Amino acid sequence: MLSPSEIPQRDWFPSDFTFGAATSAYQIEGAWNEDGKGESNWDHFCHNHPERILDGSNSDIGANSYHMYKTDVRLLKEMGMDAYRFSISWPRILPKGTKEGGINPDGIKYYRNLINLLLENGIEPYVTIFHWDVPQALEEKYGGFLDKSHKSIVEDYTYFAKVCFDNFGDKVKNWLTFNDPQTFTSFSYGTGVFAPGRCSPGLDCAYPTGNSLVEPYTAGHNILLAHAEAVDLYNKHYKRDDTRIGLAFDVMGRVPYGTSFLDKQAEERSWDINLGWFLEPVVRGDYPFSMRSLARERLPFFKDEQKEKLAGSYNMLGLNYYTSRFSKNIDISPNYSPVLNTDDAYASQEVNGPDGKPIGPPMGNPWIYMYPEGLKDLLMIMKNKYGNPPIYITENGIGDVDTKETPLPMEAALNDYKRLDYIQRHIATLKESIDLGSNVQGYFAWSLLDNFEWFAGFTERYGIVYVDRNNNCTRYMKESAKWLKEFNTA
Amino acid sequence: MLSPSEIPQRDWFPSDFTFGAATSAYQIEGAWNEDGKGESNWDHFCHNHPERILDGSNSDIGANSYHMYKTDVRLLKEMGMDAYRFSISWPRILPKGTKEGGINPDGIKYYRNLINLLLENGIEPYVTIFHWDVPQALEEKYGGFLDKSHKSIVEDYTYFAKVCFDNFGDKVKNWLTFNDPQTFTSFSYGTGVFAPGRCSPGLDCAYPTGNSLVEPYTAGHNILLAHAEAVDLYNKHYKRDDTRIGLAFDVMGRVPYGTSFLDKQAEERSWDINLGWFLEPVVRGDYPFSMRSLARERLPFFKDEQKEKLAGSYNMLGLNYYTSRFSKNIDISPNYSPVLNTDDAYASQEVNGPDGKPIGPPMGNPWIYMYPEGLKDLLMIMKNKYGNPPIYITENGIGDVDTKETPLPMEAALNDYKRLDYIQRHIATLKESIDLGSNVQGYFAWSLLDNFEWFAGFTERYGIVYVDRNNNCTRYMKESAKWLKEFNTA
Repeated sequence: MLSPSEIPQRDWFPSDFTFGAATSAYQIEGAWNEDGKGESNWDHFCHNHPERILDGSNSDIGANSYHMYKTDVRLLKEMGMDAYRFSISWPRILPKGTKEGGINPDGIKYYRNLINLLLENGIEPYVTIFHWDVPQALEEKYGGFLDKSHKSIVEDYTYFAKVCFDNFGDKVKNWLTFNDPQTFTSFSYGTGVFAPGRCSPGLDCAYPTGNSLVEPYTAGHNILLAHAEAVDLYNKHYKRDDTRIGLAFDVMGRVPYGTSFLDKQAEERSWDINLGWFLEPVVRGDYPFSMRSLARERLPFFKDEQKEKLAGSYNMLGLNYYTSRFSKNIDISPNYSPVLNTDDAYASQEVNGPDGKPIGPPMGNPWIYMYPEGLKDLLMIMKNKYGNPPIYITENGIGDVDTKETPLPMEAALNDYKRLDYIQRHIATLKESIDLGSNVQGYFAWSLLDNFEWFAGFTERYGIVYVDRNNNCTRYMKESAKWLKEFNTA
Repeated sequence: MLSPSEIPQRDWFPSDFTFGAATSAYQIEGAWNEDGKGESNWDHFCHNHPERILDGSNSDIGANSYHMYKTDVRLLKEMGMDAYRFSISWPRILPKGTKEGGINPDGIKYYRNLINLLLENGIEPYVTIFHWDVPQALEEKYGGFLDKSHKSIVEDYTYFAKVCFDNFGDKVKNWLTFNDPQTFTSFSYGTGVFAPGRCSPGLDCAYPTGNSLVEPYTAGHNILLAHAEAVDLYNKHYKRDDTRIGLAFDVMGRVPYGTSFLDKQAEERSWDINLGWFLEPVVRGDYPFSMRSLARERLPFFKDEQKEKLAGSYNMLGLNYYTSRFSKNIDISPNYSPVLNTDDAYASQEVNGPDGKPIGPPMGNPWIYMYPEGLKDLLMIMKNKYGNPPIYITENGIGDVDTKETPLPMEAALNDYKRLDYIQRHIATLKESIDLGSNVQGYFAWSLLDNFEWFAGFTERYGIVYVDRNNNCTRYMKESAKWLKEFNTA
């Protein structure tokens, strides 16, 4: 348990530092087929493959934030949050996903009202343009981000961004093109645990007719081109001195498994395939050398023109941090063959070190182990290797397990001391990292609300604010939310 | 240049520290076809392709050390050298390079007498078994180290090794299986400037029908297998508590060209392809990860049993250092295709940094630039990354250019102050390295004598002792030799 002097204080950070909460459209909105909203890959996947969701649920209602946005703002305001990061639903704005399909007026109106209400309450909006919700129309037309041409999806995404810029740009000063590109490509096309659920034949996913060694890279390539093109557009016609744009990467810290220089090299390849994959291209205009030498022809090349648009295509960067892993070396040899795109790193990602102990105490769900040190390591890397750009921890939190077999009593769900302790530690880590020179400028507690958790469905509660789906999605502040309130209010 | 207090003193090093000089058989012996000595790849290359030698010479005479070894020993004694590193001519011991061809008694006689003379004069012999002089018989039989079976050359070398252990093991306490395996493979089969002169079609060498991207690796693989087999034989039947065996690697220091992390990565790949290529296998039993990822199938895999014999196959390691280079990153791209095996590191090795200035002052010939710091970097790498094993700088020196067009007058050749300054600086660097914890135990000035310099023929004088080939290879000490004498006997 942290001691009194170890609990972070708002005044530990500069006056302009940003503290907020975050969410994603498909996870909280609900109203999935309401007011003209088009169907998304996730609507499709959940409805057609409930057996691929842990509890067979879907986000038809989620946290019902489409209808309850005023309450979400009230909660953010009561907590004294400086900002709120949320995402826009592509199919809710462009039901057909394209210009020809037309812009959905109600979709525009919804985010318009949410943005104005936030600003009216002094909360700065950090708008994520895309969070895995691809219009099913594009998915059917050309496989969405699997688009072999590297043109259709890029054009349609760019137009989608243009729509957000045209309608919200006068109000929004912070844009995030993508969120978690690595998890999206690896889970949607590698292990196929995410919509549309594709993987190599022989693997266990809904559609074992893809290629876990190629499709993740194809999609990743399209995401980068889309990002570069959107940023080019924003810069040319929408940017203002006081506005910024970037993207957020999902990243787990990497620590050498053992003492051999071999594990340090494995650790190196691991940061590369996780963070480098999408970060290096926006920083320097191309993928990490490691990945190029290992994925080879399975990793598409950029044109010199694309490298240019990509290099430096951001004013700030988001970092979604939750845990870390020990990276253990795997030699190139006839005995080993990569199966998943992530195997190209030639390193196993271990939870337990050589002493058989976990890298950090388990937080509850199957993958989160508390290791704040990794966040510092990550920040030091951003600082010393990637130009120390403005950083925002766009996601940080834990999931409280709550299953039909082992329900989490409301009272316990509210007394989320483990979550509180975890959040406090990472915030403390940021304070340390800042003193060390890290250009981090904000922290967003992940999940303002308890909501849908993709393949985990509703088996986990990540919110700092409880949502009782049994009672009109009523929100109740958890101890974590209450401390943050005290923190920002102090 | 170096102030009085900066000049190294013998008392700067431990009393057991070793100071010596070195040479190689083909470069100094002469008597290429005397007393039953068989023809070597180098005898063949020089005689058949004199046009591939800068001054069209050969080493039929060299420094005539076969007949003049006695004076070589006297010089070494005069300088108070602790040890003498020389190599054994494979074809002189085994004219047909094999057991069936029989052992040549005169060959055994010569080295046996050199060894006894050295010892009776208190000079420790450090014997290099192979220094590029492959019996032509084996070359014609199966291409020598190009042996596609990875069997014949291995057994023939092992037997050659056995012959050496049998006849000299009782007196020799320090063995070096190979010397400069990287230069040998790269120059003999990559650029083709070394015997037999093979390179990829389209390249300029005597036999542009090889493969500069494959043959260097094949030969390298055979060298490693040969080494492991010889060390295994040695450890099982000849090694005594006071004897040691290893090999020596040629290595240029690598420094990132610019300040980008990309050049640090390039620097990394450069150490790997130059030093790691042969070092990592004898340390851990396999090639560097970088090389396997880049050379791929052109880099043979070791059987588990071979990996076992290779890992830890040495009691000491030799390092042949002369200069360093700035490693500049080269991205993997459809625009770049490796032509030479060395291009596999995706890094250009530059003499001049971004400021257009050379990494170090030019020492005279076309490739040596004085950069003592590079030696320290190398020693620290050995220390912190490769187990800090006993290290002997088995080679270090410079080559005084002496051509027909621009002869080096004897007076100018004897007053080799550039060489003297260069040697004193590297010796100082060893003292600094020892203080940093380096496990270096000795230093060998390269070229006891002025001699044949491979493709450079006699256009360069690397000796600390002048050899007047015009007279009868009469030897005269240079200022460098005189200082070393003062140094050792002070």
